[PDB]
Amino acid sequence: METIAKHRHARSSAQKVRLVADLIRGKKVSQALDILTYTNKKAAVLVKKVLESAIANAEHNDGADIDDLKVTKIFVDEGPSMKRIMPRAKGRADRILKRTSHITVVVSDR
Amino acid sequence: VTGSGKKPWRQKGTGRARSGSIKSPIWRSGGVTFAARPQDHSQKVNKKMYRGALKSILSELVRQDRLIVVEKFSVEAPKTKLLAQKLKDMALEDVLIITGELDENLFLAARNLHKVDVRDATGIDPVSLIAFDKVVMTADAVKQVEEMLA
Amino acid sequence: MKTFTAKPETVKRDWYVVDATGKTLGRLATELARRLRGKHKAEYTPHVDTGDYIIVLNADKVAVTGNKRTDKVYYHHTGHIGGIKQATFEEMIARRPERVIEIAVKGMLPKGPLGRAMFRKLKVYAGNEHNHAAQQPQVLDI
Amino acid sequence: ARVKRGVIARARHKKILKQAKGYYGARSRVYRVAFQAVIKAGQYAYRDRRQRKRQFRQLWIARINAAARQNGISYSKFINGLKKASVEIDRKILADIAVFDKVAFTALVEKAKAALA
Amino acid sequence: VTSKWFNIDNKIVDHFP
Amino acid sequence: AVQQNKPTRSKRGMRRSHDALTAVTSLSVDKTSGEKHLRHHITADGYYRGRKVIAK
RNA sequence: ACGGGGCUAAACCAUGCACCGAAGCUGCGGCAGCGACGCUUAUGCGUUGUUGGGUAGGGGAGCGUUCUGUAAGCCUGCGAAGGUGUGCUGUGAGGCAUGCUGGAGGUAUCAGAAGUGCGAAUGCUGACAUAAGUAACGAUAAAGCGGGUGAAAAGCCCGCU
RNA sequence: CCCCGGCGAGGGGAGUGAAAAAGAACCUGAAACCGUGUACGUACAAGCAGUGGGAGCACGCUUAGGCGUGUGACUGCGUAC
Ligand SMILES: N[C@@H](Cc1c[nH]c2ccccc12)C(=O)O
Ligand SMILES: [K+]
Ligand SMILES: [K+]
Ligand SMILES: [K+]
Ligand SMILES: [K+]
Ligand SMILES: [K+]
Ligand SMILES: [K+]
Ligand SMILES: [K+]
Ligand SMILES: [K+]
Ligand SMILES: [K+]
Ligand SMILES: [Mg+2]
Ligand SMILES: [Mg+2]
Ligand SMILES: [Mg+2]
Ligand SMILES: [Mg+2]
Ligand SMILES: [Mg+2]
Ligand SMILES: [Mg+2]
Ligand SMILES: [Mg+2]
Ligand SMILES: [Mg+2]
Ligand SMILES: [Mg+2]
Ligand SMILES: [Mg+2]
Ligand SMILES: [Mg+2]
Ligand SMILES: [Mg+2]
Ligand SMILES: [Mg+2]
Ligand SMILES: [Mg+2]
Ligand SMILES: [Mg+2]
Ligand SMILES: [Mg+2]
Ligand SMILES: [Mg+2]
Ligand SMILES: [Mg+2]
Ligand SMILES: [Mg+2]
Ligand SMILES: [Mg+2]
Ligand SMILES: [Mg+2]
Ligand SMILES: [Mg+2]
Ligand SMILES: [Mg+2]
Ligand SMILES: [Mg+2]
Ligand SMILES: [Mg+2]
Ligand SMILES: [Mg+2]
Repeated sequence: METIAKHRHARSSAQKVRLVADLIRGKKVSQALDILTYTNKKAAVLVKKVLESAIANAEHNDGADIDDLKVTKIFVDEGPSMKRIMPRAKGRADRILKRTSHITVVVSDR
Repeated sequence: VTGSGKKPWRQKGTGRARSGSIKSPIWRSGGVTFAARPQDHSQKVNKKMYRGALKSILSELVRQDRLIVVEKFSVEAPKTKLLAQKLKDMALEDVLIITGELDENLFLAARNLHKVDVRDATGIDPVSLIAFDKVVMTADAVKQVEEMLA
Repeated sequence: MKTFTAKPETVKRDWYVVDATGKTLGRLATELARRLRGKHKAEYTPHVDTGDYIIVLNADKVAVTGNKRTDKVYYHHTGHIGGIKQATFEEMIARRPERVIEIAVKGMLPKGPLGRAMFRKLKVYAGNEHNHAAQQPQVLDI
Repeated sequence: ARVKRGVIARARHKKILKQAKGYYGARSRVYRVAFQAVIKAGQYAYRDRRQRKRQFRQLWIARINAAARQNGISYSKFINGLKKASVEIDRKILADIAVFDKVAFTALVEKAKAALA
Repeated sequence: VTSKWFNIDNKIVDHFP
Repeated sequence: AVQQNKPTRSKRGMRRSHDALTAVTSLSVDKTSGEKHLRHHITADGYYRGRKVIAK
């Protein structure tokens, strides 16, 4: 059994969130939850909510058991950007890109 | 093209390719380089070359036996049902009817049939003869076209 | 049919021992390089090391003709600016007897990761004895 | 009649990018860099169809030179002796015998030493 | 624009007469 | 100063080989409460090494 | 200031015979141009001789794109165009068949007309990279703690300094 | 309608529909660009990154055999448009 949880349009760039997701790839959800609780990164809060939500989709929808779930597959994708303007000196202006993400977690009991 | 003749930026100093108009064809929304005007495509064909090519067409229809000659062709009422039956007896699907004078009823009978054209000897043209599969000429129409090509 | 190519994992290599007393430096080093590379075998392949292992004894008794004994100079540069150092043939035989033969054989081998693998099959000693009695080297009058 | 370049341009760009498979970096991804790479690789293939006939002969020579010297004769004297004995065997074949039939390559050398005598 | 004041300053720009 | 050529996507990923985060090796378990915490830190309700230090 | 190692010949002079060495020449297979001559062409074939590096440039012969007729025909919800793989095929531009996606159009042959082919123009428009998770976060007037709310409080509210 | 979440954003089911990877950012959905997984290579090795030769490995196919596909240690030649 495989179960998905996504967070589309998460508000942080993919490179920052990929640092956190690489900590929990392949771990059991028990170890994954307490690793995410003691890293001081904003992306760890985002990733932890998608993980706790995938776990919940497993019992309600799929009827799995938490004791033997593993984080089989996790990845982050680049999302759309919101383009802004940053006025610079001597009349020039720049282009700020506020980058977003798509966080996908997949838990499997096997 | 609707726009202004203003130069978008000055000639030197900008670091951009030289531009002189927002309506040039290089730009998006600019003019077409060799834009079209309305045209007349009609050609000249000599009178003798035109008439010499109807004779080739006519003598070639006879060779491939697509020219059928009769003496009377008419329908008694302007009804597409009648002309349809008459053509089935002669075993004709699509056909160009050439008659000496345009019958008032044969014209109104044939114009709902898309595979049938009724025409006068004065108005036969090269593309009609080649196009249709069979040509039917009444006898009074053969002598009218023979003199016209002389 | 394609040409035969020697395969790196089935080549046969052998051990030889050479005495270098009274041999001319360069006229010995060419026979070493010839067999280190494998040119004496019908199975020679350019991209395979098909040579043999060679032990050179008495490296400090090799000979040069003419005035090369005191006039042959070995230059090298240390990398730091002004670091050009030289030694004559006299001085290197005194200090590094084995280095003299290895410099000569090394310039005569191909350059690249395979020519550096051929150079590892040359064992050079300044004395008369060697520790490779287990390899059972044959004698070569080369 | 306005004609759009969309379908046709894509086919012709995808043809060059298909021959550039295995190339490092932008040379297998970007059309501009991959077009030059495919052209330069066709010049090498043409030039190296001539060198394949030289690199292989140069290798056959050197295996005959090595097998002949085990029978006490050099290459130049062994090749001369076979012309004097009217033997028309190929260098591609002679180098083959030198590896697989060492007793038949010997018999050739007696034949060449005899005529050379 | 055009500046980049050091592309207008002619001590910096007009250096080789 | 500015680059003369565009650095590739391998030079970018090699530079980031040192950018990874390290997970906390272990969490200590409280003597009485039985709950995990960072070592040398009070737990989430004020137990530290058995006794309750923050009665809040 | 031999390409290097090295060389007292592996240097130089003289003689000689071998061999190596090119996309030169020969062997074998194939294609095309131009002549000469003939099974007699019918515009082609056969024999033969010969030629076949190319910028500016001149001459010849073609591929594919959109549109008009042939076509109220022909293919297509038993899967069209488009997209993405695979195989075969032609000297080339290319063609053909088919797996998956797609979900309604396409169009032989032979003629006709061109907004008919793009890597460059500091080309134009849109998207997306690089530097790089780097500089910076806008006056060096300054904060500290307790309580409250709240999913969460350095910054909000209340209080004392 | 249910479930995680902050009475969120976002998602997983259920249901509608021929189709929901038609879900409102909605026909088709290319390329650049960015990722996850698997096979092979890569930490003594110098340069337009290919080309000719070529071992080994991995997966298929069929054999009383080496073929196909992917990778490419080592090696001759090679200074983009
Ligand atoms: N260098 C100064 C003065 C300056 C403004 N514009 C200039 C043009 C040219 C030379 C100097 C200047 C500045 O940037 O404020
Ligand atoms: K205007
Ligand atoms: K009508
Ligand atoms: K299709
Ligand atoms: K451009
Ligand atoms: K970056
Ligand atoms: K500041
Ligand atoms: K679909
Ligand atoms: K894509
Ligand atoms: K190579
Ligand atoms: Mg500023
Ligand atoms: Mg201002
Ligand atoms: Mg400039
Ligand atoms: Mg317009
Ligand atoms: Mg007139
Ligand atoms: Mg030289
Ligand atoms: Mg010869
Ligand atoms: Mg040759
Ligand atoms: Mg030739
Ligand atoms: Mg020519
Ligand atoms: Mg049409
Ligand atoms: Mg089409
Ligand atoms: Mg055009
Ligand atoms: Mg160009
Ligand atoms: Mg855009
Ligand atoms: Mg930028
Ligand atoms: Mg830096
Ligand atoms: Mg810094
Ligand atoms: Mg800073
Ligand atoms: Mg401030
Ligand atoms: Mg406070
Ligand atoms: Mg449903
Ligand atoms: Mg539709
Ligand atoms: Mg879509
Ligand atoms: Mg290594
Ligand atoms: Mg080393």
